[PDB]
Amino acid sequence: DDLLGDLGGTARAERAKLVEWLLEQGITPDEIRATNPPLLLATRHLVGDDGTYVSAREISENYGVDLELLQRVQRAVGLARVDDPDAVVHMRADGEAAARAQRFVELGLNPDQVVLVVRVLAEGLSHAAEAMRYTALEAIMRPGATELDIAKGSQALVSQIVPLLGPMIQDMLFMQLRHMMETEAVNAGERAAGKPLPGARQVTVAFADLVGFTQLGEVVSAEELGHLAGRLAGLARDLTAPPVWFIKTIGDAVMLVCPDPAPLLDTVLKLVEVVDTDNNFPRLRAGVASGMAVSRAGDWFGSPVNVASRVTGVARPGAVLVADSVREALGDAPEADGFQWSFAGPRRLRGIRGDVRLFRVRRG
Amino acid sequence: DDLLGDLGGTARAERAKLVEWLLEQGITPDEIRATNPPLLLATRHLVGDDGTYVSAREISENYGVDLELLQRVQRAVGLARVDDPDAVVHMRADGEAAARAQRFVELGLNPDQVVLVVRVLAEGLSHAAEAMRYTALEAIMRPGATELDIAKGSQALVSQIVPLLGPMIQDMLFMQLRHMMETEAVNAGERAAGKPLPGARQVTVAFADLVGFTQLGEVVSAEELGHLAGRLAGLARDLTAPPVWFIKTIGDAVMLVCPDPAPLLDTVLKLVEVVDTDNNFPRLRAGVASGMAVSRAGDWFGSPVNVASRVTGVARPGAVLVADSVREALGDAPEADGFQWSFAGPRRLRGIRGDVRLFRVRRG
Repeated sequence: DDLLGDLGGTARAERAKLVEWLLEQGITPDEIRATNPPLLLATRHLVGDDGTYVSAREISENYGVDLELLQRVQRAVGLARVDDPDAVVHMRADGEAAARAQRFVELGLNPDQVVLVVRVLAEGLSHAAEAMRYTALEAIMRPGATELDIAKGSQALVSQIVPLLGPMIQDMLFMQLRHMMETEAVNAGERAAGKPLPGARQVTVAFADLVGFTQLGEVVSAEELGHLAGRLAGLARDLTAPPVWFIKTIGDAVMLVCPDPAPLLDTVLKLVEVVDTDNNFPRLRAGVASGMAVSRAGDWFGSPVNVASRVTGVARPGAVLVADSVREALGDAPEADGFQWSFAGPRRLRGIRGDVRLFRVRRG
Repeated sequence: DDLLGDLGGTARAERAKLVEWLLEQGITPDEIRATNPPLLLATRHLVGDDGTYVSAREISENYGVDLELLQRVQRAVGLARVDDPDAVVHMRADGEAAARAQRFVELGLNPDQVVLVVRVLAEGLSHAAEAMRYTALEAIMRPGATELDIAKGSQALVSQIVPLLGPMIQDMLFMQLRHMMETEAVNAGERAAGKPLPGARQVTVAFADLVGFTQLGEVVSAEELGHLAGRLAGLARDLTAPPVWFIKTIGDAVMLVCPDPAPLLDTVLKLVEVVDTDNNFPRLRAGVASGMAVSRAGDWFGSPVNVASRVTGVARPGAVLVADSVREALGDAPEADGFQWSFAGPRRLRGIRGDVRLFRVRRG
């Protein structure tokens, strides 16, 4: 029509049949032109978008929130930064969602702490929106498919799993909320001081990372490499069980941290030994350190972390390598231990004044 | 009573008065002993926990999910790994939450893709449960406070902001869902192939990182350092606005990635120049590279990322440093540009066969 321009052949053929199927689904000829590819414009009117887009300012008149606060959550959301209130860009449903921030401040909450939740939430949730957008497609897309084939199948699917998400995620938050766990605690020293966070806790932190990964991907493909690292991520994610925390991955490397060494110390040991079995991986090295560190919403800072990070840089393939920090964090093992300490020699790290008495560890 | 053992003085005094205030709030003498500190046992019966804990197996009889699938979401949740079904450890409300996974598989979804959402969700949500647990405390805790003072104030507060969360987060998911954005797209090549994910996209990726950070914390405290990095994190988080993505921080460093260089290229430039103003920071170096990379739920893999990472290792303080990859990703600037290219010389990276023609860039 007045729309499907530059495209040629079967590419052009299909988009036509699809496009008509959309003007039926109540999608404006602009709306299509307003997004490319336009397949899931069908499926987008299912999760909110009504076609009505609204102005930053008037989200305020309508719903009843302060403009300056609204504006700073709209930016904290992780998204479509406009500066100017009067514009009519923002889509209506994203307004009503951002207007929900006011009642929280109104109830006595720091508008800056309130913005932190609004942010951290919308980053951890965008990362889920990836796993969801894609989980849907494994179940629709087989090769050889027309644009309309996907839309139709998607369209039907989402519109069945959609009512499931609202209640599902709430339950998921409260679960994570009521179990918000063990060193979250603020004891007397931190409670008398009137500190709302916790401060530095004494912990062992460890990193395990795949050897040569960085010119592995200069040979293997991005998706190969990507998937490869992803395997190890989930490989680690299920040898770790409370009391140890799998805190994050940093692409190729994995960072785990727990209060006392044994649990962590063994979990790293087990994992590097597992990887030494499985032959898709190049083998792991791990570095371990112990000391004073503070947790700030999923990341750890402190000097254990800097020196575990540096130790793994120097670890050999196969080897779990260990700072003296953790040799003593264990201290006088109560009765038996089950580790094999094998003094590695003092090694002068980079960034560290003094040098570190390092230690190889093995199982059994 | 039969409870407040080892404690001495005003430490012991307060816990008593508190504890009594709890047996009133319908908290069992075991329940208290079952968690220490026990302040928020009050506040925990507000977000789910009824006092009834249930068995892994019978979550199945009751709610109607398969045991093996249940078990693998209970482990994917990020939490309390039991192996044995018959045990009565799991608390009831965490059952009903995990039982919600079945209807999703039942609707035609990969039980393994379903587990990925269940995981990614409960990691990004635990990270929010931190910002929430703490946001509450800024608003309660002042110094000089008794255990009962916090409980009482918390208890009242949560029980007001609790009905707000259910509806608030749903709206937050759909917002992130309906806006699930631009290179998420799978075009013809990736759609004909029948690939549910997207594959390697051509992008510029950049890292900016604070100089000397690693023996900064060998002098300054964990919480100082931690906060310091956190400042820069949010400092970056608001100079970045679509079309560029602030993907993650790795403690001290920040990683941002966008399809075309200019936006990213300038955002890094602006930020390192801002930091060069503010005097709490040591100054930034940034590294930038361009090429083929795949996004796998919030992380990027590919060789741009490996070589941007390596370039920043070699960048000087103040300097945004740049690979040839991006010199051309820009290519024939359409009309004007606004950057100052200042060839840095070829530098042999670590992990990279060949060496890279590097390039300093400045504003104006």
